[PDB]
Amino acid sequence: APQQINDIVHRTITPLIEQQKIPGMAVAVIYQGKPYYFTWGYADIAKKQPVTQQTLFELGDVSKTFTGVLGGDAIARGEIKLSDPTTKYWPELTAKQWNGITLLHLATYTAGGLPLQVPDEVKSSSDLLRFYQNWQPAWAPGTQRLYANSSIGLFGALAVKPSGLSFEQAMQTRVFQPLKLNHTWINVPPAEEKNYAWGYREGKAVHVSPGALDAEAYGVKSTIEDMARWVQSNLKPLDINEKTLQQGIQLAQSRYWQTGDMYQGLGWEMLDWPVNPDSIIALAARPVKAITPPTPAVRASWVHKTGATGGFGSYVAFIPEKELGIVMLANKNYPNPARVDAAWQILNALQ
Repeated sequence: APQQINDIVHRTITPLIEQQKIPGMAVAVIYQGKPYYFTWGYADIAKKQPVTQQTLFELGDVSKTFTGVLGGDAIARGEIKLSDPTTKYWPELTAKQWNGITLLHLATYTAGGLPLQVPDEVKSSSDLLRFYQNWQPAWAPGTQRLYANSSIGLFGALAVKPSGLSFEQAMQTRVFQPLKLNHTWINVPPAEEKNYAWGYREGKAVHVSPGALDAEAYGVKSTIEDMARWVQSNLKPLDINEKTLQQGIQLAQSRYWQTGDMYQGLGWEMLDWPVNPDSIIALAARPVKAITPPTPAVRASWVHKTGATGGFGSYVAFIPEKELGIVMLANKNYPNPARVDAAWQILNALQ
């Protein structure tokens, strides 16, 4: 890579790895549209397997960007509308609190306080219906944002119903395959296990466990090369040939709600660029202001998403107007501020 990129990346990431005791890390910088890769350490400490450009990391919450784009593609296909009531796609959801809750509210965490986590005891389709029927909102819809897997997770499940495909099949056929993300998985096949890094939590090797709506909210695994391709696709959607997918990417970067200096998209979150770091813990309820109608994707934006699983920490950020982006994948869930600080240091140096 150009020495400037080599230097800012190494001078920023080496210290990060040391301070946070990260076992293994991969980084991709997209500069002027081209990807540059960097890897350090171990994918599997016990078996002494190094992190490579083919290593699979759990993306955690970054998976929501794929869910938001798949939803956008379904909107573009005319299969669903964000203005539709949740009950149009799940008629069995008869409890009264659901009146007025639309797919937009599920997708943007504004339904009225759906919880962060779907309880472990909820597994079957019947258990899930019971959970949502029993949930009591704290607030009216479209008034406060509370980040939640049970919210965008339900959005993903309902968004694919008209397609007649399972969520995984829809994601594979409509998003992964068209974009050539051939080493991106919701379920890691046996043939690919050799490349699946272990996550580390309190020194123990761990992988994410199965859970309801996991694929939709936090279950994608990918390589640094495929993630760089995902960032390229989101930086320049017009280069995408599939019409509804190009549109869906654009819809996911639209600004639907504002809380402070941040705007909520479908999966993606955005701030106006230029932006400094301090503007960029268990439950944070914030009032939201509707952007009526949503602002189409703004090129001069810091678009990003952080993600974690018990043993992994991920971060993705890009600035469309500058054709610049970064992906940071690690097999330890370390503090979010440290991720954002490093990403900003690298991208700010590059322009």
